[PDB]
Amino acid sequence: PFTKMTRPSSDLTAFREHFAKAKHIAIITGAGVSAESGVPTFRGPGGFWRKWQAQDLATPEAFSRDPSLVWEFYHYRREVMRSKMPNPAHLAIAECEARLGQQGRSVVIITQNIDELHHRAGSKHVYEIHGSLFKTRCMSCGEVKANHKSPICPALDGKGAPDPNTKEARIPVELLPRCERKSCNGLLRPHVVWFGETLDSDILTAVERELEKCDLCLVVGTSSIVYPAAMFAPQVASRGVPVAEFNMECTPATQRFKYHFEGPCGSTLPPALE
Ligand SMILES: [Zn+2]
Repeated sequence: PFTKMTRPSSDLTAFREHFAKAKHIAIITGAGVSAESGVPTFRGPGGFWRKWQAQDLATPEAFSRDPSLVWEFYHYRREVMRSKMPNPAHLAIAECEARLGQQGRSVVIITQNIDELHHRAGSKHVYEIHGSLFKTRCMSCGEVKANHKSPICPALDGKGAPDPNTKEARIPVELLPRCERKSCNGLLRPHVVWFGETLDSDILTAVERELEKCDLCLVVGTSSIVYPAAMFAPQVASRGVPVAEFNMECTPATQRFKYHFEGPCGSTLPPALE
C-alpha cells in the first residue's frame, strides 16, 4: 500500500496530454521565473535590504515616513534589473505563446513580477498585476509614464546600496523624482502596488475572466503567500481545471493542484511547453 502524501503527480506525460488539447492556457508567475536570470527573489538573500525585509518598504506608510529611503530601495532594484536578461523559462513561455497563437490557442501570462522580463522575452499577452519597476505614477496628478532612466534622478546616482549600516542618503523631497508636468511638479512614486493597496480594478477584472475561461493553469516560481495572486490557481482548481506547479519546493497551495514538477523552471518548463 501507498502511504498518504499531499504531493501531486509528477507524470509529465499525463500533463502533456492535457497540454496537447488545451485552448486557453493561463500561466501564473512569481519571482522564481526570473531567479535564473540572476534577479533575486523575496525569500533568499534579496528578501533583505538594509535593516528591512523587502515587504516592509513596499508599503504606503514606508513612503509616507521616508520617501527618500523608499526611493533608494526602488532605485537599487531598478539598477540591478537593468543588466539582466530573459532565461530559457521566460523565452519558452514566449515561444509557446507564439506557436499556439497560430493554431488559435491562447496563452495568457499573469505575473506578480515587476521586472518586465516577460515583455523583454517577447511575450505579448501579459497582465502585470503588481505594476512595473520601470513606471512612475504622480502623487498629485496621477500620470503613469514608463521610465527606464539610469538614474531616475541625479540625486540617486550611486546610491541605494543594500548593506545594513549603509549611510542614508536623506534626499530632500524636492530632489527626488518629480512629475515632468510643469504646473504640477508633484512627487513621483514607482507605479507598483504596495502591501495594503488594491490592485487595479480593470486589470483584476480582466484577470478574473481569463481565469474563468482557462482550461489549463500553470503556476511557475511563486511562493503562493501574497494574496490575491496566491488564490488564483486555487480558484481555477476549484472548477475542476487541471493545475500544474513548477517550483523548486512545495508551497501551501501545492496540495490543491493536479501536477507538481520540482526543479529549476528554466529546466523543467521548456520540455513541458514544447
Ligand atoms: Zn503630476
